[PDB]
Amino acid sequence: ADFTQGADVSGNNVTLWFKSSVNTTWVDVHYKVNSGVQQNVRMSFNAGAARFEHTILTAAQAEIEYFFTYNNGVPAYDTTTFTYRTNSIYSIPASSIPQPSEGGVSLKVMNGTGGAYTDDQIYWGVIGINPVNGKWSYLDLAGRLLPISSDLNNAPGHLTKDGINYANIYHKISDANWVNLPKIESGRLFLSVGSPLYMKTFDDGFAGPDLNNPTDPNLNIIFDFVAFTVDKDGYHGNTTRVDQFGFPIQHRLVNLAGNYDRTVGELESETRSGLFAKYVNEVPYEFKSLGTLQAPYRILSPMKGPFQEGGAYENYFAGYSSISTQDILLGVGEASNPEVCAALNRHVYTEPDNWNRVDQYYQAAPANYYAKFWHDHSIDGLAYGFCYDDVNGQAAYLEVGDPKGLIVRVGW
Ligand SMILES: OC[C@H]1O[C@@H](O[C@@H]2[C@@H](O)[C@H](O[C@@H]3[C@@H](O)[C@H](O[C@@H]4[C@@H](O)[C@H](O[C@@H]5[C@@H](O)[C@H](O)O[C@H](CO)[C@H]5O)O[C@H](CO)[C@H]4O)O[C@H](CO)[C@H]3O)O[C@H](CO)[C@H]2O)[C@H](O)[C@@H](O)[C@@H]1O
Ligand SMILES: OC[C@H]1O[C@@H](O[C@@H]2[C@@H](O)[C@H](O[C@@H]3[C@@H](O)[C@H](O[C@@H]4[C@@H](O)[C@H](O)O[C@H](CO)[C@H]4O)O[C@H](CO)[C@H]3O)O[C@H](CO)[C@H]2O)[C@H](O)[C@@H](O)[C@@H]1O
Repeated sequence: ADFTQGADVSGNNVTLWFKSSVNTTWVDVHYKVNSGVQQNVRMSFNAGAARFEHTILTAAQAEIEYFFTYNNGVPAYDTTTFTYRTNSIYSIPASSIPQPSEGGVSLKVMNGTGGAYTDDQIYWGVIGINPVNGKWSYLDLAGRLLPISSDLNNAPGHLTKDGINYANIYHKISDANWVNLPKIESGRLFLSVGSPLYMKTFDDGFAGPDLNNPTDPNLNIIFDFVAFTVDKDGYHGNTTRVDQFGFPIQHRLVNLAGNYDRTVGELESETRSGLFAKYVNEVPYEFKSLGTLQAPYRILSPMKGPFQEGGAYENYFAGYSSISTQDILLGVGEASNPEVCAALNRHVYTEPDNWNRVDQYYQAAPANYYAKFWHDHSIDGLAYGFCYDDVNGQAAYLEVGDPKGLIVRVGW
């Protein structure tokens, strides 16, 4: 008659839930709040979560004693009495992932902020190219890629900030448990806390946040994103700190055959405030302001800071190679070759025998210590700290040919 049960807390409310693994079509919950009149409620079935739920208002502060009556076939059964009063990305059972449709992947955006934000305060949006017709599109909750356009910015329901209209392509975590992510080219899953992002869409693309612009509408918004392509060869995706860090993210990919289940991202035990505080202590002086200039919204990548052309540290790599600091940090020009770029960022360039020896990376200056930071505080030391961190398999990148589920957790 097995079941799992629990009490989800959100704001001042407590949602009792009952998930049956048997032949159950109805569930009554019987509860007492600080020993009051016994409430007996026929619970509602939440299809997305595949569980019965009943929300008790303004009771998060209270003591709740509850048990359930449920059927298993014809007869009814009672559970024992439970009492109120993990959230880990690993706690989502693979068995609970719904089968994706049309060669897609089931996507869950999960709230891991430990009470910092509620589900209805975390926003997400998927934008990318639909390979069906090559049209730039956004994902709806039905799993459909809808074409974006300039008109979308002004369509009914559009967003507005300081008198300017922006496409409303975003959803709240509270809007869905799972969404089908169909095949998509250069997709991005934008994530933001407190508000959506404000990004102009066009008939042939969109303009994202410009962290070099003092008046960018997203400068004072805490956001991040995951990148993915879903094609005939399956799911391929990553988190990235190549441009900025907004908040901890974990990215778990699970396959159909049941032999692939991998997760990359910041360690779940790292806190956002922890990371800002450690960043300014751990990195050498030249990299410190990357963590302060646009605090508390983000930590900046070096080329968005004083390592840029004309900046105070525009010659940070000067003695080490003849190749410019800017070429190195962005993997362009004389550092367009991935292995060269990688070795320079890691300070192993002058020792070819060490290019693929992880324990020798970042052992002397000058080096990309911003990139090093993300490796030090990420699962399995994997991170996209700079553009070519995938050299020697060091990036927070995952792929599988038969994807079932992708879980993306917003940490804090
Ligand atoms: O790095 C310095 C420059 O950074 C730029 O901004 C970055 C921006 O370009 C990047 O956008 C991501 C897209 O590049 C990415 O699109 C994917 C392709 O990268 C990729 O091709 C592979 C290729 O990697 C390999 O070499 O050969 C394969 C042969 O087929 C090929 O498949 O193909 C993918 C499959 O189509 C394609 O999706 O998509 C991502 C989203 O999914 C984008 O995030 O993102 C960076 C981080 O945000 C940006 O820094 C600047 O524009 C430049 O000025 C800088 O010099
Ligand atoms: O300046 C150096 C270069 O930096 C480039 O930006 C990279 C960006 O390219 C990288 O995007 C990844 C892709 O690497 C990844 O590609 C997959 C292939 O690796 C695989 O073999 O094929 C599959 C298709 O089946 C591809 O998906 O795909 C993911 C998901 O879309 C992308 O996120 O990510 C880096 C970290 O953000 C980023 O720095 C830039 O694009 C180059 O133009 C530039 O020369």
